[PDB]
Amino acid sequence: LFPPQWICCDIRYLDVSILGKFAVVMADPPWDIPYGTLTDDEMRRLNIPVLQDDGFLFLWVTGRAMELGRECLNLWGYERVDEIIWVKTNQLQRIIHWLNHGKEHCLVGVKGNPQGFNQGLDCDVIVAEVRSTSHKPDEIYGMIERLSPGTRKIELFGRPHNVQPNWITLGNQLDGIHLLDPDVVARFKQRYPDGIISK
Amino acid sequence: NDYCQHFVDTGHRPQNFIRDIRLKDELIAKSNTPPMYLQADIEAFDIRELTPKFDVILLEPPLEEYYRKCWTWDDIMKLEIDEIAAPRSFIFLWCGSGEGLDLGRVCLRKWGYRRCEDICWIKTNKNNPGLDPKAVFQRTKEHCLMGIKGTVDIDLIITEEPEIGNIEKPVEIFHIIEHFCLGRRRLHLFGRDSTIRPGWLTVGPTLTNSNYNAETYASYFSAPNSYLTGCTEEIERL
Ligand SMILES: Nc1ncnc2c1ncn2[C@@H]1O[C@H](CSCC[C@H](N)C(=O)O)[C@@H](O)[C@H]1O
Ligand SMILES: [Mg+2]
Repeated sequence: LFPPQWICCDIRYLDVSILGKFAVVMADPPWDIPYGTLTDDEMRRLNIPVLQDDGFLFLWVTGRAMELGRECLNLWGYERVDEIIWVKTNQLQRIIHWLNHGKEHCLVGVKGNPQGFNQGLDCDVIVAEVRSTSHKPDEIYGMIERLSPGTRKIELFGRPHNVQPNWITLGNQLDGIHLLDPDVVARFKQRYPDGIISK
Repeated sequence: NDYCQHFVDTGHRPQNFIRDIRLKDELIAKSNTPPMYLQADIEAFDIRELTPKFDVILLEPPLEEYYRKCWTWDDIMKLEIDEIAAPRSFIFLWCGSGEGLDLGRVCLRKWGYRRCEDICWIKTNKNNPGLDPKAVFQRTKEHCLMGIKGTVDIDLIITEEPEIGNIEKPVEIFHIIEHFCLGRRRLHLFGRDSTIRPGWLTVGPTLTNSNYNAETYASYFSAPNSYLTGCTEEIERL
């Protein structure tokens, strides 16, 4: 359902089978390389496989998560088919151990055989201003919307400023639960009648 | 300003809108060995003939994707790079923009390296504003992976996209490598006449001439010069 929806939760414990299937998954995990992290095993165990039948996964990585994220992508059933680079700038379009780092990477995985996506409209470089720590560029939502207009999407480890129309956002710094999709509302009430998400 | 939307609207890549040490380059130039080079068909050549063991290897296999004798990742992964790399040494592997970003990492680990940087060559199209089956986006960059084994610059190179059929990589990769001060035994595999450079041994199938002699090359690094970084003053003799 078109307007933003979200669930404050521990993504390790939420039963994501209640959320249905998504054209696009995006995640910005707190890799174990400001907030708390997930262990490599916790990441591997996330139930990403239930979220999609056919579509794309956008996975932000840095440092050794360039490798761990590739492992997770494959374990979850995806093939890496693209890699977006966000060149980090200040307001005047200047770029902000062995090398200084001017970019962050977002792996693009595919699962199944997506049909009817508008592949090739955008390019794989984002030039966008840095904002607060870990805040990814909003440009990625536009690229994803042009790629797959009007379809349902889910974001993992999002914060409040990440909620967007057509997206369901999951994260432990969101504020409560805001669900509008009647199919999701129904399945959430069955699974969590007392509104509590533990174990 | 959303440069992604702008690219969709106009064909100008977002990187078109990115805006904008000598004494050290001088020491590097002073310590550089003479350029040395060898024509060799690397698929048929025992690379163990390349001695001594190298401090830095730049590996630039001619991928088919560069063209729109090519090497596949099957071919590349079976190179025995670990047999000519020094126990402490570095590798710079041009991986392209497709499956190489995964398979090049497999190669680095196969040869005993761990990746420590991912250097991205971002190509602008300021001069010509306006397609792998699996690709989700237009690919406008290439990756050079840096690996290490054993115990000033940024990880971006921005230049204009070269003319079709030009397979050269930006010479700025040499600047980055040399500024690390990693040692003076530097090997460029799949270099060409056009990439030969002081301080480097270049080995490749298309070279028109050779001057490599293993004993002469080794004599550049015999004592007291065995351990120079390539960024310090020459050691006095006589
Ligand atoms: N176990 C967990 N379950 C859900 N969220 C978690 C979590 N562990 C950490 N997080 C949250 O994951 C987020 C990672 S930072 C995410 C940044 C976001 N993409 C942006 O653009 O701003 C943080 O909010 C952190 O608190
Ligand atoms: Mg299609």
